[PDB]
Amino acid sequence: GFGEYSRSPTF
Amino acid sequence: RMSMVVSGLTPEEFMLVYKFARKHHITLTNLITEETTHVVMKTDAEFVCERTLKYFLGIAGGKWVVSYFWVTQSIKERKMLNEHDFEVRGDVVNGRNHQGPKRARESQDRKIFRGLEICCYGPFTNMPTDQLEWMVQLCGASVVKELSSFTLGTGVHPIVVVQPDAWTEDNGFHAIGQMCEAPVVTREWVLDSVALYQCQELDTYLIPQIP
Repeated sequence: GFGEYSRSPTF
Repeated sequence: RMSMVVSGLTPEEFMLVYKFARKHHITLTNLITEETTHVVMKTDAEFVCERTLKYFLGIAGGKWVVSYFWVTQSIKERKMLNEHDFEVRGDVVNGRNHQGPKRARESQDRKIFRGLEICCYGPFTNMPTDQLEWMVQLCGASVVKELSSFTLGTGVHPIVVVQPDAWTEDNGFHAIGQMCEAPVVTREWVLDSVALYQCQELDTYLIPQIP
Protein backbone atom coordinates (compact mmCIF):
# COMPACT_ATOMS: atom_id res chain seq x y z
CA GLY A 1 0.00 0.00 0.00
CA PHE A 2 2.61 2.48 -1.27
CA GLY A 3 1.02 1.69 -3.69
CA GLU A 4 2.20 1.21 -7.31
CA TYR A 5 1.35 2.05 -10.98
CA SER A 6 0.03 5.52 -12.25
CA ARG A 7 0.46 9.00 -10.53
CA SER A 8 1.82 12.59 -10.47
CA PRO A 9 3.28 16.05 -9.11
CA THR A 10 6.52 15.90 -6.95
CA PHE A 11 7.87 12.54 -8.26
CA ARG B 1 0.84 -4.71 -37.18
CA MET B 2 1.64 -1.50 -35.07
CA SER B 3 -0.11 -0.48 -31.75
CA MET B 4 0.64 0.36 -28.03
CA VAL B 5 -0.21 1.85 -24.56
CA VAL B 6 1.13 4.31 -21.97
CA SER B 7 2.06 4.04 -18.32
CA GLY B 8 3.24 6.45 -15.61
CA LEU B 9 2.77 9.66 -17.75
CA THR B 10 0.75 12.83 -17.05
CA PRO B 11 -2.08 14.35 -19.22
CA GLU B 12 0.32 16.74 -20.98
CA GLU B 13 2.79 13.88 -21.14
CA PHE B 14 -0.10 11.78 -22.70
CA MET B 15 -0.46 14.56 -25.30
CA LEU B 16 2.82 14.51 -27.02
CA VAL B 17 2.08 10.77 -27.22
CA TYR B 18 -1.25 11.33 -28.89
CA LYS B 19 0.35 13.78 -31.28
CA PHE B 20 3.07 11.20 -31.83
CA ALA B 21 0.65 8.30 -32.36
CA ARG B 22 -1.87 10.35 -34.30
CA LYS B 23 1.11 11.24 -36.48
CA HIS B 24 2.54 7.83 -37.40
CA HIS B 25 -0.86 6.47 -38.59
CA ILE B 26 -1.03 4.48 -35.25
CA THR B 27 -3.60 3.03 -32.74
CA LEU B 28 -3.73 3.80 -28.99
CA THR B 29 -5.78 1.97 -26.28
CA ASN B 30 -5.80 2.61 -22.54
CA LEU B 31 -5.29 -0.91 -21.30
CA ILE B 32 -3.43 -3.89 -22.55
CA THR B 33 -4.27 -6.73 -25.03
CA GLU B 34 -2.00 -9.25 -26.81
CA GLU B 35 -2.11 -6.95 -29.87
CA THR B 36 -0.30 -4.13 -28.05
CA THR B 37 3.29 -4.00 -29.30
CA HIS B 38 4.58 -1.10 -27.15
CA VAL B 39 4.47 0.14 -23.60
CA VAL B 40 5.70 3.66 -23.25
CA MET B 41 7.10 4.33 -19.73
CA LYS B 42 7.88 7.31 -17.48
CA THR B 43 11.54 7.38 -16.44
CA ASP B 44 13.96 10.14 -15.30
CA ALA B 45 17.56 11.17 -16.14
CA GLU B 46 18.04 8.00 -18.22
CA PHE B 47 15.85 4.86 -18.77
CA VAL B 48 15.20 3.65 -15.17
CA CYS B 49 11.46 3.50 -14.23
CA GLU B 50 8.82 2.09 -11.87
CA ARG B 51 6.88 -1.16 -11.40
CA THR B 52 3.46 -0.77 -13.08
CA LEU B 53 1.20 -3.68 -13.92
CA LYS B 54 1.35 -2.75 -17.60
CA TYR B 55 5.09 -2.88 -17.03
CA PHE B 56 5.44 -6.60 -16.47
CA LEU B 57 2.85 -7.38 -19.07
CA GLY B 58 5.04 -5.82 -21.73
CA ILE B 59 7.89 -8.11 -20.72
CA ALA B 60 5.65 -11.10 -20.10
CA GLY B 61 4.21 -10.45 -23.54
CA GLY B 62 7.89 -9.98 -24.40
CA LYS B 63 6.82 -6.93 -26.38
CA TRP B 64 8.42 -3.56 -27.05
CA VAL B 65 9.08 -1.69 -23.83
CA VAL B 66 10.24 1.76 -24.97
CA SER B 67 10.99 4.51 -22.46
CA TYR B 68 9.14 7.79 -22.67
CA PHE B 69 12.20 9.60 -23.97
CA TRP B 70 11.36 7.75 -27.23
CA VAL B 71 8.73 10.37 -27.96
CA THR B 72 9.81 13.80 -26.63
CA GLN B 73 12.74 12.95 -28.92
CA SER B 74 10.91 11.47 -32.01
CA ILE B 75 9.10 14.77 -31.96
CA LYS B 76 12.21 16.80 -31.16
CA GLU B 77 13.64 15.18 -34.35
CA ARG B 78 10.66 15.33 -36.78
CA LYS B 79 10.71 11.48 -37.32
CA MET B 80 10.28 8.13 -35.35
CA LEU B 81 13.60 6.76 -34.13
CA ASN B 82 14.77 3.31 -33.07
CA GLU B 83 13.44 1.30 -30.10
CA HIS B 84 16.78 -0.45 -29.25
CA ASP B 85 18.06 3.09 -28.77
CA PHE B 86 15.46 4.02 -26.09
CA GLU B 87 14.42 0.74 -24.27
CA VAL B 88 13.86 0.22 -20.50
CA ARG B 89 16.58 -1.57 -18.55
CA GLY B 90 15.58 -0.88 -14.90
CA ASP B 91 13.34 0.20 -12.04
CA VAL B 92 13.01 1.39 -8.40
CA VAL B 93 13.62 -2.10 -6.95
CA ASN B 94 15.05 -4.23 -9.77
CA GLY B 95 18.19 -2.57 -11.18
CA ARG B 96 19.82 -0.16 -13.57
CA ASN B 97 21.79 -2.64 -15.59
CA HIS B 98 19.46 -5.54 -16.24
CA GLN B 99 17.63 -4.97 -19.56
CA GLY B 100 14.72 -7.28 -18.77
CA PRO B 101 12.66 -6.82 -22.03
CA LYS B 102 15.72 -7.95 -24.01
CA ARG B 103 15.96 -11.65 -23.19
CA ALA B 104 12.18 -11.15 -23.41
CA ARG B 105 11.77 -9.85 -26.97
CA GLU B 106 14.84 -12.01 -27.82
CA SER B 107 14.52 -15.35 -25.83
CA GLN B 108 11.00 -16.47 -26.96
CA ASP B 109 10.04 -20.18 -27.13
CA ARG B 110 12.61 -20.83 -24.36
CA LYS B 111 10.39 -19.03 -21.78
CA ILE B 112 11.22 -18.69 -18.03
CA PHE B 113 8.49 -20.71 -16.38
CA ARG B 114 9.61 -23.66 -18.56
CA GLY B 115 7.01 -26.32 -17.76
CA LEU B 116 6.02 -25.00 -14.35
CA GLU B 117 2.66 -25.02 -12.69
CA ILE B 118 1.59 -22.00 -10.74
CA CYS B 119 -1.25 -21.32 -8.41
CA CYS B 120 -2.07 -17.83 -7.30
CA TYR B 121 -3.76 -18.69 -4.03
CA GLY B 122 -5.60 -15.61 -2.95
CA PRO B 123 -6.10 -12.81 -2.10
CA PHE B 124 -3.99 -10.05 -3.68
CA THR B 125 -4.18 -6.28 -4.03
CA ASN B 126 -3.63 -3.75 -6.87
CA MET B 127 -3.68 -6.71 -9.15
CA PRO B 128 -6.69 -8.79 -9.98
CA THR B 129 -5.74 -12.47 -10.00
CA ASP B 130 -6.91 -12.70 -13.61
CA GLN B 131 -4.10 -10.37 -14.55
CA LEU B 132 -1.41 -11.89 -12.37
CA GLU B 133 -2.42 -15.31 -13.64
CA TRP B 134 -2.52 -13.98 -17.18
CA MET B 135 0.98 -12.74 -16.50
CA VAL B 136 2.41 -16.14 -15.56
CA GLN B 137 0.23 -17.64 -18.35
CA LEU B 138 2.23 -15.33 -20.66
CA CYS B 139 5.51 -16.37 -19.16
CA GLY B 140 4.81 -20.05 -19.62
CA ALA B 141 3.30 -21.64 -16.55
CA SER B 142 -0.35 -22.71 -16.62
CA VAL B 143 -2.65 -21.53 -13.89
CA VAL B 144 -4.31 -23.87 -11.43
CA LYS B 145 -7.85 -23.08 -10.26
CA GLU B 146 -7.36 -24.42 -6.67
CA LEU B 147 -4.45 -26.24 -5.06
CA SER B 148 -6.17 -29.62 -4.79
CA SER B 149 -6.52 -29.36 -8.59
CA PHE B 150 -2.74 -29.60 -9.16
CA THR B 151 -1.30 -32.08 -11.63
CA LEU B 152 1.36 -33.68 -9.45
CA GLY B 153 3.98 -36.31 -10.04
CA THR B 154 5.46 -36.85 -13.47
CA GLY B 155 7.59 -34.07 -15.08
CA VAL B 156 6.32 -30.65 -13.82
CA HIS B 157 7.67 -28.71 -10.75
CA PRO B 158 4.79 -27.08 -8.75
CA ILE B 159 4.69 -23.76 -6.78
CA VAL B 160 2.08 -21.74 -4.79
CA VAL B 161 2.13 -17.97 -5.05
CA VAL B 162 0.38 -15.86 -2.46
CA GLN B 163 0.52 -12.19 -1.54
CA PRO B 164 1.99 -11.91 1.94
CA ASP B 165 0.22 -9.15 3.90
CA ALA B 166 -2.98 -8.82 1.82
CA TRP B 167 -4.46 -11.73 3.76
CA THR B 168 -7.56 -10.55 5.54
CA GLU B 169 -8.51 -12.68 8.55
CA ASP B 170 -5.06 -14.22 8.28
CA ASN B 171 -2.31 -16.76 9.16
CA GLY B 172 -4.77 -18.88 7.18
CA PHE B 173 -1.65 -18.44 5.05
CA HIS B 174 0.53 -20.54 7.36
CA ALA B 175 -1.51 -23.72 6.81
CA ILE B 176 -0.78 -24.49 3.12
CA GLY B 177 2.13 -26.89 2.82
CA GLN B 178 -0.35 -28.42 5.25
CA MET B 179 -2.85 -28.36 2.36
CA CYS B 180 -0.38 -29.82 -0.20
CA GLU B 181 3.13 -30.51 -1.56
CA ALA B 182 4.38 -27.51 -3.51
CA PRO B 183 6.73 -24.58 -2.69
CA VAL B 184 4.87 -21.56 -1.24
CA VAL B 185 6.31 -18.20 -2.46
CA THR B 186 5.37 -14.48 -2.24
CA ARG B 187 4.00 -12.51 -5.15
CA GLU B 188 7.56 -11.21 -5.05
CA TRP B 189 8.95 -14.38 -6.54
CA VAL B 190 6.71 -13.83 -9.59
CA LEU B 191 7.26 -10.11 -10.19
CA ASP B 192 11.08 -10.09 -9.70
CA SER B 193 11.25 -13.10 -12.11
CA VAL B 194 9.37 -11.49 -14.96
CA ALA B 195 11.02 -8.03 -14.74
CA LEU B 196 14.60 -9.34 -14.48
CA TYR B 197 13.61 -12.11 -16.90
CA GLN B 198 15.79 -14.36 -14.74
CA CYS B 199 13.63 -17.22 -13.61
CA GLN B 200 14.62 -16.78 -10.01
CA GLU B 201 15.74 -19.77 -8.10
CA LEU B 202 13.03 -19.37 -5.51
CA ASP B 203 15.46 -20.15 -2.65
CA THR B 204 14.77 -16.72 -1.22
CA TYR B 205 11.08 -15.57 -0.78
CA LEU B 206 9.58 -18.87 0.34
CA ILE B 207 6.97 -18.36 3.11
CA PRO B 208 7.52 -21.08 5.69
CA GLN B 209 4.87 -23.80 5.67
CA ILE B 210 3.82 -26.05 8.55
CA PRO B 211 4.89 -29.49 8.67
